This record gives sequence, C-alpha cells and structure tokens, in this order.
Amino acid sequence: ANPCCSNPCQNRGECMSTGFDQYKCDCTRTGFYGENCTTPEFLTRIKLLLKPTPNTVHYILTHFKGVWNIVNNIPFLRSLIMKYVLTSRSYLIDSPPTYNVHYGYKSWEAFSNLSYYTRALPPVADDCPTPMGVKGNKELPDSKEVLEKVLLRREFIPDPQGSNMMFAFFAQHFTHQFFKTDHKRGPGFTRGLGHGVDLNHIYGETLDRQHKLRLFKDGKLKYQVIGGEVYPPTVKDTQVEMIYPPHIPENLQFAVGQEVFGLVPGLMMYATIWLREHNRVCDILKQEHPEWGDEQLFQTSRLILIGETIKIVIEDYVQHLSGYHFKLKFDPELLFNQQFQYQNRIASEFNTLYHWHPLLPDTFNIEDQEYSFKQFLYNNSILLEHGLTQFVESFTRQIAGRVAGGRNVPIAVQAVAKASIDQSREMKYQSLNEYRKRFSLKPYTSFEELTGEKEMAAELKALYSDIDVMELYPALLVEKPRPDAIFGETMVELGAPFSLKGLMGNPICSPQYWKPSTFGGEVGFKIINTASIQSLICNNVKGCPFTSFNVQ
Amino acid sequence: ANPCCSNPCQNRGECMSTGFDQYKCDCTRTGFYGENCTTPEFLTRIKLLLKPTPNTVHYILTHFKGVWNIVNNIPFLRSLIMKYVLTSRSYLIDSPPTYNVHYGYKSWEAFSNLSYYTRALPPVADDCPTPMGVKGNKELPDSKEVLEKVLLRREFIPDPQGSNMMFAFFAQHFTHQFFKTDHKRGPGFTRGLGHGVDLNHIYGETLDRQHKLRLFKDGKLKYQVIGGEVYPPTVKDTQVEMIYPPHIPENLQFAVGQEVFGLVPGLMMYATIWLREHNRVCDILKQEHPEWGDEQLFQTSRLILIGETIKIVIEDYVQHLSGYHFKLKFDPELLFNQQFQYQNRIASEFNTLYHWHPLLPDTFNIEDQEYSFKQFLYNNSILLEHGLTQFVESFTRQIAGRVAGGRNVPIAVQAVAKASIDQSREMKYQSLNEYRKRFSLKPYTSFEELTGEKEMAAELKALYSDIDVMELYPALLVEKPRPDAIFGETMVELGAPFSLKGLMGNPICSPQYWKPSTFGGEVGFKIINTASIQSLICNNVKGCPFTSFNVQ
Ligand code: COH
Ligand code: COH
Ligand SMILES: *[C@@H]1O[C@H](CO)[C@@H](O[C@@H]2O[C@H](CO)[C@@H](O)[C@H](O)[C@H]2NC(C)=O)[C@H](O)[C@H]1NC(C)=O
Ligand SMILES: *[C@@H]1O[C@H](CO)[C@@H](O[C@@H]2O[C@H](CO)[C@@H](O)[C@H](O)[C@H]2NC(C)=O)[C@H](O)[C@H]1NC(C)=O
Ligand SMILES: CCCCC/C=C\[C@H](C)/C=C\C/C=C\C/C=C\CCCC(=O)O
Ligand SMILES: CCCCC/C=C\[C@H](C)/C=C\C/C=C\C/C=C\CCCC(=O)O
Ligand SMILES: CCCCCCCCO[C@@H]1O[C@H](CO)[C@@H](O)[C@H](O)[C@H]1O
Ligand SMILES: *[C@@H]1O[C@H](CO)[C@@H](O)[C@H](O)[C@H]1NC(C)=O
Ligand SMILES: *[C@@H]1O[C@H](CO)[C@@H](O)[C@H](O)[C@H]1NC(C)=O
Ligand SMILES: *[C@@H]1O[C@H](CO)[C@@H](O)[C@H](O)[C@H]1NC(C)=O
Ligand SMILES: *[C@@H]1O[C@H](CO)[C@@H](O)[C@H](O)[C@H]1NC(C)=O
Repeated sequence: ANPCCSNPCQNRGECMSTGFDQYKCDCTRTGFYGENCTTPEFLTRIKLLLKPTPNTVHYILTHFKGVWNIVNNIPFLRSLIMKYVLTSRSYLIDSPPTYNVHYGYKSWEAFSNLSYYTRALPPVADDCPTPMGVKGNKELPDSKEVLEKVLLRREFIPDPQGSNMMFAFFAQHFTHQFFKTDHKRGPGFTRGLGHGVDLNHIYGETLDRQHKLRLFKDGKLKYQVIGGEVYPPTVKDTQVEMIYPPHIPENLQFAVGQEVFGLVPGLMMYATIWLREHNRVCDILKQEHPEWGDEQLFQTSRLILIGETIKIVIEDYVQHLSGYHFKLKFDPELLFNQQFQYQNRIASEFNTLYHWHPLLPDTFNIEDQEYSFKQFLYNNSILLEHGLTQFVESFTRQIAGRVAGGRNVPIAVQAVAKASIDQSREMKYQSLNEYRKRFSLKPYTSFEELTGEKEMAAELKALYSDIDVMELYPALLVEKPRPDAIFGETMVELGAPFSLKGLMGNPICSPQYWKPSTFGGEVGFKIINTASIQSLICNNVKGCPFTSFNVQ
Repeated sequence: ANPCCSNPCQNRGECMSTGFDQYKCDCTRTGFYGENCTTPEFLTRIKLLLKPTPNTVHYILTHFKGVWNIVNNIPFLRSLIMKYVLTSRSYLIDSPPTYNVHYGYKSWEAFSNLSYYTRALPPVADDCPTPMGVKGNKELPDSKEVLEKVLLRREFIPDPQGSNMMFAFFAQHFTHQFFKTDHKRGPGFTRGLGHGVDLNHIYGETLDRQHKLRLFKDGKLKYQVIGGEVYPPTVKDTQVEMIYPPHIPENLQFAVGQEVFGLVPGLMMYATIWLREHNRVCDILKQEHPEWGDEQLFQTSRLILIGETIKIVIEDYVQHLSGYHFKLKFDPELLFNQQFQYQNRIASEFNTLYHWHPLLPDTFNIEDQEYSFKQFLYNNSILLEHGLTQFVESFTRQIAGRVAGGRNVPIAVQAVAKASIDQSREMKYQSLNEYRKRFSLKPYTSFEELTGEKEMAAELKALYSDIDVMELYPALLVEKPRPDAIFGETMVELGAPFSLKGLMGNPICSPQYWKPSTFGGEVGFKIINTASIQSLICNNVKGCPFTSFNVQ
C-alpha cells in the first residue's frame, strides 16, 4: 500500500507519503529538484560531467607505477593526495546516523538506541507488494538455489592479488570487534555498542570483563606461559565467559576479549600477538613513567594499541586490498581543517558486504600438515603444537581465495552463506541497484554486465528475471572483479566510505586526542606512528619471522 | 607528590609527569610554546591584540539599541551576526569529550562510559598536598561558614532583568532532562545517557517507561481529563515509577517522563503543557498523514517537540537571559559550512553552575494565595485547584531572585547549596581562577574584584586567604553582576559554550536531519520554526493567557 514502495525519489532525496496514494520527495541539498529529484541544478550538471567514474580512478591508481613512486617520495604531495582520498569518500555516510532495520524514517529511537546496526538505505516497507518494493515476483528465488548455482566453490579460486592467510585471519580478527550480531534480538542488532575500533575484542566489551582479563600490575593483561611461550589466560583462571564446545579441556579454554575467538586457531593467533603487544607497550611506558600506576599504564597502552591498529589497517591492510601504487597514510592532521564528524555507527550493510568467506582455503596448511575445517575449528592444540612462529610463516605462504568472481564460497560454511542471503531478506534490504545508486554507481543493466561472463549470468537471470531485483549480498560475490583484483566495483565503493568513518572517526584521531600527551609522550606517540604488520609480528613473535599480507 | 599538582601548564597545554618530580607540557595547537606554554606564536600575539574582552563585547550587545534595531531587521546581517555568536563559542568545548571525575588523563574509559558527567577541567589529583593543588591550606574553609556568611538570603533580592517564575520553572524543567545525577554512584555520574535535549523528561529515559506513558493510538501519550482539563495520567493507571512522599493520595500521583517532577507544581505545570503539546502535534500530523500509524506519529511528534524546545530555549529563554538587543536566531543552516561536531557530553561544571536557586522566591504566589515551601512541595492538588491558566498568569507576574551578587540563596534550600559546595570538593574541582583561565577570562586578583564590594569580600578573604583558592560554585553566586544583570561574567562565559553544544549539537540540527521530511513535511517543519514560549502557552492553555519570561 505504501506509495513510497517503488523508491521513487532519486539522488538521495527522501520519500514521504502524503496520503494513501501520494508521495512527496524532499530534495533538500541533493543538488536536484523536481518530483523525483531528477532535474539537476546548473552547478550539479557541471560537477557530474567532470566527475570521473570509480573504474577510471581505479585504473589510474593501479597503473603508472613509475609516477606513483615519484609521488610517494614527495611528502607534501603524498599528503595532498591522501587528503583527497579521505575527503572524496566523506559525503556518502550519514553521520549522525539515520535509519535501521525497524525505522525507514528518521526517529529518536533510531538515533539513540545503540543496539541497532544503522542502515545506509532504509528497509523496504512491510506492506510493499514485493520484497524489493514493487518490482519482481511476490517471492525472491530460493536461497539454497542461488547459493548452489553461483556461490558454492567448485575448484578453489586463488586470489590474484596474492592475499594470504595472515590477511584473511587479520580481516576476521579486526572486524569481529564491531561485527558482533546479537542473535537474541535478531540480525539487525549488535553487541558492539562502541560501534568501531575500541579493541573490545582484546579488552572486553564491559568493565567487568575487562577487569577479569587484567593483571592489575604494571597495566598488564593476565597471561600464562606454555613451553616458554606467552599465551592468553584460561577461563578457569579468569572466570571470563567464552564459547567452547563441551569436549574442550579446561587448559585449552583460552580467555580473550571476544567470546568467540576460541572458534579458530587463526583468531587465537592474533589474540595472542595483540595480548603480547599490550604488555610490551606496558613495559615501555613503565620505563618512561616509573611514577605511573597500573590504571594509567593500562589505559595509555590501550590508547596506543587502538592507534597501532588504525595505523596498520590503513597502511598495510587497506593498502594491500586496494591494489593502489599510491602509499596510503594514517595522518589525522589531514582532516583538521576539513569538515568531519568524529563519530561512527556501524551499518548493517557494512557487516553484510564484509562476509568474505571465499577467502577461506579448502585446508589450513601449517608447517607440513593440512587440516580440514573439521580438524581446524575449536582446536587450539594446533596452535600449541606448532607455535606462533610457525603459524606466521605458514600463513604468510598460504594463498587465500578470491572473493568476487562467483562460486568460491567453501561448502564447509555454506550455512553461513545461506543465512547471509536469508537474513538480508529478513532485514528487508533494498536491491543491488538501489545500493549502487545510493553510492553514486551506475545501475547494472543486465546480469552479464554484473558478472562479466555468460554462464552465471544466465543462471541468475533464470532465478531473478529482472536485474533491478538482484540482491546485494549474492551480487557482491558474483560481481566481475577489477582486472586481477580480489573485489568488484560495488564491494570497494560501498566498503570504502563505511571503513573511513570507522577508522578516522575514532576519538583518538580528533584534535584534542591526537597529541603525544594522550599517549604517554613522544615515545608512546612514535609507537603508533611507526606501527606496521611487520613490526607487530617482529616484536611479539619469537624469531622475528618475515610477514606480509601477500604471498611471496 | 604529583608534579602536575600546581597546574603548571597554561593556555590549555596538557600536563604530563615525566618522573616522580618532573613534568612536561604538551603545547600542541595551543598557539603557545615554551615550558608552560606561555610564549605566544606570532599569529597568537596578533589575535590577542585584536580580540576584545567579554565585558566589552557584552557592553556592545546591551547598548546601541537603535543600531541593533536596524541590524535585527536586515535578514542577511542578522544571520551573519548570529553565525559569529555560534562560532565564537565553539573553540572552548572538548568534543569528543576528555576528562571525568575519575580520569585526569585521556582514556578509553573516560571517552566511552556514558554514565559519567564529563569535565571541562581535569580533577585535582588525589595525592596533591592541598584541595586546589598546592595553594591554600591543607583544608578548604568550612562549607557551613561560606554558606551562612555570603550565600544565604537575608532580604529577598529581586532579579533586575525582571526574570519571573515562568522563567525559573522553565529553567528547572528544561535542564532536568540532562542534569539527572545518579546518587547511587556519586555526584560525578548521570542517569541522562542521551547527554542532552532528548526530552526524556517527557517521554522517559528507557523504552519500557516510554511504552507505559504512551496511548498507542494516534501517536499520543496517555492522559486523564479532570474537570474538562487534560492532565498527566496517574501512577496507579500506568505503573510508571515516580518519587512521592507516602502521604500523597493516589489521585494526585501524576506520572510523567521524569521521576522527580512531582516535586513541585511548577514542574508539573510544564510537564502538563508539553504533554498537551505532544498530543496536539499528533492531531496535526494525523490530519496531514491519515495513512500513518501510531509509531510514526509518535516518533515524528517527538522530533518536532525536540525542535520546538531548542527554538524556544534560544529565541525566548537565552534571549531573555542574555539581555542582548540583538535578536538571537535558531537556524541550524548557519553551521553547515562550519567545522562543528554534532554531539555532546554533559559537563559536571555545567551542572554545577546551573544551580540557580536564588531564582526562587520565599513564597509561591498563585492568584490571591501565598504558599510556603512546605505547602508547595509535592502538592499537585494546588495545580488542580487553580488550573494551568491561573498558574501561567500568576507565574508570569511573580518576580524571581537575582543569582549573582551574593546572599540570595533561599534558606529553605540551604541543604542543597551546602551540598553543591561539598560535592564540588568531593569531585576535586579546580579553583575559580583555573576555570576562568580555562574559558579565556582573566583571573581575579582579589576578593573585592570578584564581588565588586567590600563586606562579603572581607568575609571571603578571612575564609580563603588567597583568591587563587576561591572555589567555583560560591564564586558564581557572590560574583559582581553585570550592570542590572542577573549573572556575573563567569556564569555567562562558562554557561554559553556548554549550552551551545547541548542545543546545536543535537542530531536534528545536522544537515541530514534538518529538512521538512524529518518532521512530517512543511507543516511539521513550520511548527518548529515558529515556536515560542507564548505560542506553546497559547496553543495549550485555555484562554491563551499572555506569558513571558519577564515581568511586565
Ligand atoms: C573478515 C572476513 C572473514 C573471515 C576470514 C571469516 C572466517 C570464518 C571461518 C574460518 C576461520 C569460519 C568457520 C567462519 C564462520 C562464521 N563466520 Co566468518 N569470517 C569472516 C567474516 C564474517 C563476518 C563479517 C561475519 C558476521 C559476524 C557477526 O555478525 O557477528 C561472520 C560470521 C560467521 C558466522 C556466524 C556468526 C555467529 O553466528 O556468531 C560463522 C559460523 N564472518 N568465518
Ligand atoms: C534554574 C534552575 C533551578 C530551579 C528553578 C530549581 C528549583 C528547585 C526548587 C524549587 C521549587 C526546589 C525545592 C529545588 C531543590 C533541589 N534542586 Co533545584 N533547581 C534548579 C537547578 C537545580 C540543578 C541544576 C540541580 C542538580 C540536578 C541533578 O544533578 O540531578 C538541582 C537539584 C536540586 C536538588 C537535589 C536533587 C537530588 O539531590 O537528587 C534539590 C533538593 N536543582 N530546586
Ligand atoms: C533498543 O531496541 C530494541 C528493539 O526494540 C529494544 O529491545 C526490546 O526491549 C523490550 C523491552 O524494553 C523487549 O520487550 C523486546 O523484546 C526487545 N526487542 C528485541 C528485538 O530485542 C531495546 O531494549 C532497546 N534498547 C534501549 C536501550 O532502549
Ligand atoms: C562506568 O563506570 C562506572 C564506575 O566505574 C561503572 O560502575 C562500576 O561497575 C563495577 C563493575 O561492574 C561495579 O562493581 C561498581 O560498583 C560500579 N561503580 C560505580 C561507582 O557505579 C560502570 O559499570 C561503567 N559502565 C560501563 C558501561 O562500563
Ligand atoms: C584512511 C584510509 C581508510 C579509507 C579507505 C578508503 C578507500 C580505500 C583506500 C580504497 C579501497 C578500499 C578497499 C575495500 C573496501 C572494503 C573494505 C575496507 C576494509 C577496511 C576496514 O575494514 O575498515
Ligand atoms: C544558539 C544559541 C545558544 C548559544 C548561547 C551562547 C551565548 C548566549 C547568546 C549568551 C549568553 C548566555 C547566557 C547564560 C549562560 C548560562 C546558561 C545558558 C542557558 C541555556 C541552556 O541551558 O542551554
Ligand atoms: C558444489 C556445486 C553444487 C552444485 C549443485 C547444484 C547444481 C547447480 O549448479 C550447476 O553446476 C555447475 C557448476 O559447475 C554449473 O555448470 C551450472 O551452471 C550450475 O547450474
Ligand atoms: C518520477 O516522476 C514521473 C513524472 O515526473 C512519474 O511518472 C514517475 O512515476 C516517478 N517515478 C516513480 C518511480 O514513480
Ligand atoms: C586437534 O588438533 C590436533 C593437532 O594438535 C589433531 O591431532 C587432532 O586430531 C585435532 N582434533 C580434532 C577433533 O580434529
Ligand atoms: C613556569 O615556567 C617557569 C619558567 O618559565 C618556571 O619557573 C615555573 O616553575 C613554571 N610554573 C610552575 C607553576 O611551576
Ligand atoms: C496542598 O495544597 C492545598 C491547596 O490546594 C492545601 O490546602 C493543602 O494544605 C496543601 N497540603 C500541604 C501538606 O501543605
């Protein structure tokens, strides 16, 4: 019945019903006017004609390597370009946040209730005739059918950008601090009330959990020593609740900030590294400040590790994923004379697009062994048997799977892929092409334009009939990749703005935080400003093994 | 022992210990350098030479009435000046917030824990030799002596700006949505987790309380009709928890958003008016949108009432308090091309300065009756006896007390004034002159300069010895007022930046919220942009009695 069901308002105009059979578009500050906000103002037509497409820009950033290495060696210029990268992404995210799974109009409940993931696009109204609004059939195609025909892996498809398992598990570990779906409430709800990079996955979401994980001496976290090596403490020692199957022995129930990180030894590898890093920064700070107590050493270390994480995520992780020859830079000062909101609300669509399970290999290869999924899950004895050094060496060599390009979801996690489809529908997501328009991308005009091939496209066409009815999540995994890239256009163009806010939106990047005294002085500040994935491993893993996010 | 105990860093430099008996000042972006950040950069010397004092600017704003009358009638000019008013206040508030009662250094706990009031100045460290740091005696003077000698009212001193009881109860009602101290935790903690103007004092702080207050028809709040007049519902009917003495009959236990508003009929008067306003706006919205459900009608009305509140607070309330001839303007668009953070954290010092109890008369005069405090408190039968119209007419006629200038705290609330003092100390507030420097005011050099007189000054000198040991709260109430004004310099220069962030920092003032469709279209938008204390009364009180925040 809802007259806004067909999504009539274009260019981020807002639709409002004005009766049972009429609507009105609010074109305020869109740059467009007219009934559906499709008539561009004069300056808008200029800006449209000038603005290059994301595929054009991507080409430039990934070619002319000779030029980029000149640019990278000129501080002033590199800073200027990075400033552009930061601000060109800015306009896409609503901050303060707006919609969520229950609210397709702005409300105080949607703004104030932090238990919701927010929504970049409002949900399709309950009384719309079709799942996408008015287009398509009364029901979407069978999710198991979509999954089997175009998502499940046949042969393992390796990532051509060379992403390795250090990368894959870093992605899983890093993102699971702000993707923490509260399944008791439903898929549109989160337990990550900090809505960003607060490192609750190391320190715990609550004060009570944090205090159970702390040593309360020298700012440090509790730990145990097994075979001369530092690991996290146990559940028995801390009374911290963790998720473990009943057959796991008490001595192998490791306690960390995030309750699910006992799921896979890969997560536990990173939890151990970051635990070691915290206590390392504690030693440095105590050295610098013998007059400091446990509480301040702890708090200042946590601020520094938040810094290191953002540093590493931008200059190593995102740097690898982007494929750019331009060297990204973590530098909060670049936004100080710009308009920017130092806040963030985690979007449901950010969670959804980040289900990068094709990354996972068919086996996990550590030293000379090849563990199946079944052997790998919930088995930290693997970590104890081989050690961190061997883990890093092995995972740095093992190639991860390609995410875009279709048919590369391992069958071991087919239930997760199927739920991504089912839960996206349950949360009433708009169509793929609605999300492309929301992020300034041209809508795809056929399934072949979407995939770049003919077989999966034909299968998708038999299932969905209309390209305007194609769904966001499956589309992301079948999209035509950029040339020799891990991702297609949609993943990058949706992911970048969400990411930007999560990283630069952190309070430590704001002017009142970004100064040496926040971090215990110039020594603490320098730990943030020199962090890299390589120094993280080198300082905290015996033998200082070489590491990287790509295979060699 | 802490080397930062003497507050050595000037001009908002941050102090950090570097050993047991050494410190370092972080002068980053202060405009100053050198050991205590007192050596001004070149651009700083210039801005210093140009920037006029607050007493000078205030003179200009409260004189040249003829000139202001020209300016007020030139839309472009009036807008431009309000823009400066808004932005000249910005640089004073930390946003994202920094300190709180437990953290004198920046930390994730202080940033993230919303149960704290934030702090404009860090607390004095526990191990400082004196309450103010290093100056003064081992203990501050007896709070009872300070209270009795310079705060307690002898004769009622009327406010020369003509503030009335409509103003006083509006102040109490409005501020008590974000000053809501959690006494179970301590004075530095709040129950107002929204930290601003969310109208939880009407709608309830929690969802469960909100649902108990709602009718779930037509977006409306529950109400009762007594003698043909609309009042809040009862505790018996709603199961909403309220604070009442045991002797209060069930028919008189009104249930409203804020649990303490049964305290005085003055608060209940405003609770009734806003209840009436919410349901009135529901009627208007239902007319515009017959297709809307209860939930959207409720949520949109709440957003509109948030809008009206901020409008009335700026253009009537702050307009009256300021004494300015320039006509202030509520217009979010004025900040859209400015750097500004749409967020707020309620400061402890803001709470402290807003204890405006000298406002209160010795008796409350309604029609021909005169109620004592004992007769007035927790007595809603007074509201029923006289009705809202008579309340408005009476409170519009009765003069309120002057707040600065000393000796005008009503004795009936002396226990509250003594607690303001004792709790400021318990929260380890820094000295008056420290807070003055923090807000770019010149420190006082004697008690006579503070008071502008000789008697109270001599009393204060015998108590405190050193002006640098004078405390913030008592100073506010004994301070020399502006000429025929209600407040002294310190009250205004501290209150304005806090107030600014609370009002303009609201999400509905952000670009993505500030458009007609947020408020149900142009009709809802207009309700916000035409609101006034007079229209609030006229739309909701029988007879449309004249009202004002000043006596006529
Ligand atoms: C960063 C990419 C990434 C990787 C490498 C990854 C690696 C793996 C992995 C191999 C070690 C296995 C067996 C799984 C299995 C799961 N993943 Co991921 N996942 C990943 C991205 C996600 C995201 C994003 C979610 C949603 C998390 C949420 O909402 O809480 C996720 C959720 C899941 C869930 C459901 C969450 C729940 O119900 O609590 C299962 C099961 N998984 N994942
Ligand atoms: C203009 C401001 C204003 C007015 C008119 C006002 C009018 C009155 C009034 C007149 C009938 C009476 C009997 C009181 C009595 C009190 N006020 Co005020 N108060 C006011 C500003 C405040 C502020 C600010 C606080 C602190 C509130 C908090 O933190 O909860 C306050 C707190 C109190 C408290 C302590 C609350 C507690 O301990 O939980 C009492 C008692 N009172 N107040
Ligand atoms: C945020 O929103 C959720 C969803 O409405 C609230 O959860 C509901 O809470 C009520 C009681 O307040 C329960 O009866 C419902 O069963 C809950 N629903 C779900 C889906 O969990 C939640 O309480 C809100 N949080 C806050 C702080 O207001
Ligand atoms: C915000 O800070 C307060 C003060 O530290 C926390 O309250 C304490 O919580 C501990 C552990 O839960 C209790 O044992 C104490 O009794 C509490 N103290 C006080 C003074 O209330 C509060 O839990 C924090 N909030 C969050 C979300 O972490
Ligand atoms: C300041 C630099 C950050 C801004 C990034 C903006 C643009 C970058 C360059 C370009 C491409 C990003 C690649 C993938 C998007 C998905 C997920 C991102 C993962 C990252 C995450 O999880 O946050
Ligand atoms: C956009 C306009 C708002 C900015 C105000 C900034 C400056 C105004 C003009 C000048 C003087 C304000 C007067 C008193 C300060 C105390 C309390 C204020 C009570 C108000 C409150 O409680 O918030
Ligand atoms: C792990 C694969 C499970 C497939 C079971 C369902 C069959 C539908 O998948 C079919 O299989 C082939 C895949 O190579 C493709 O050629 C067909 O296009 C596809 O329709
Ligand atoms: C856009 O406007 C045209 C006429 O201005 C109208 O026919 C059309 O239906 C509108 N769009 C949608 C999706 O309804
Ligand atoms: C757990 O890992 C060990 C290697 O340390 C392996 O021998 C064992 O089979 C694994 N357990 C399961 C149930 O797969
Ligand atoms: C300020 O610096 C001066 C020297 O510039 C020094 O003598 C003094 O001790 C410092 N201030 C304080 C409060 O110590
Ligand atoms: C309450 O107010 C009424 C006036 O309506 C008055 O008669 C009564 O005495 C008051 N009660 C108390 C306890 O003061």
